Amino acid sequence: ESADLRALAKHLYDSYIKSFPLTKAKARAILTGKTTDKSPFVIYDMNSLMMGEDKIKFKEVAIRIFQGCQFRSVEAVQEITEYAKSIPGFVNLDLNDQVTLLKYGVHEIIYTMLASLMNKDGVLISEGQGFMTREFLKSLRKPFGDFMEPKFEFAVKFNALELDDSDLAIFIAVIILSGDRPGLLNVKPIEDIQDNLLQALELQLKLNHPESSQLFAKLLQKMTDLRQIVTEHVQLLQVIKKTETDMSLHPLLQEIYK
Ligand SMILES: CN(CCOc1ccc(C[C@@H]2SC(=O)NC2=O)cc1)c1ccccn1
Ligand SMILES: CCCCCCCC/C=C/CCCCCCCC(=O)O
Repeated sequence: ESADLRALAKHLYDSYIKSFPLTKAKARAILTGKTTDKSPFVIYDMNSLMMGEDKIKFKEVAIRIFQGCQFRSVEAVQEITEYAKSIPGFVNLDLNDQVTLLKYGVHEIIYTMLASLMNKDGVLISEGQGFMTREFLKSLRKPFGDFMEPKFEFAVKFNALELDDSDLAIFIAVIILSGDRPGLLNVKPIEDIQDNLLQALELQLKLNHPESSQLFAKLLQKMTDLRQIVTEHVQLLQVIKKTETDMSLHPLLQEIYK
């Protein structure tokens, strides 16, 4: 019954709000000019970068920026982990599979929600207090200058779908519930959950976006864009492990990366 699916949608939305302090609706109001939120400080060069610390509370610069993304992904992983536990049935699955769904789901989710913080020209940072331009990121030196560009490219295409947070909450849950992750022990109870999430997503997109033809199909097709984003990024991490042997990846992050 649709009623059961609407209640699942409400539930997931509610946990989403509770686990992610910076929603897309807040990101959007910061990026456009609404009076509900306050304007960010903009970092577009190395000198405004240094003024960013005397205003916002935040070793060559490209490295230090990179340590900033590191720290933020660790935080996102913590938030995603908190959100996963709220998805009905997730905590009743085998503990090894729970680790496995998170291990592979977490980055596809990060890049999905990172799109919420992006327009074609840059990305919100520091809980929306800052805005780091796309071009300042693309001008970083040799290995670092091109770690964000693919994420911007995805976000521009993904943001065209015009999903709002109640859409994303269900979509994020579908991602984490992927029974095709390598090494899963009991694929079948995972798929039963994902099939219920997919029904909830489908209904949600139909009621929330009644005029957007086949949005459901186009949203799932976006799942291959995420997969390729993850693969390019880990090959880029393997370059930096060797060219800066003096730099430390956060242990939560290197465990996710196998
Ligand atoms: C560009 N931003 C926003 C965060 O944007 C992100 C970019 C990449 C990732 C994936 C990380 S990157 C890494 O080192 N390993 C991962 O899993 C996660 C977030 C900055 C920049 C400076 C300070 C704070 N925020
Ligand atoms: C969901 C995608 C994960 C990345 C969100 C983007 C965060 C930008 C950089 C943040 C610096 C990390 C310190 C805490 C600030 C949270 C930032 C934010 O959510 O805007």
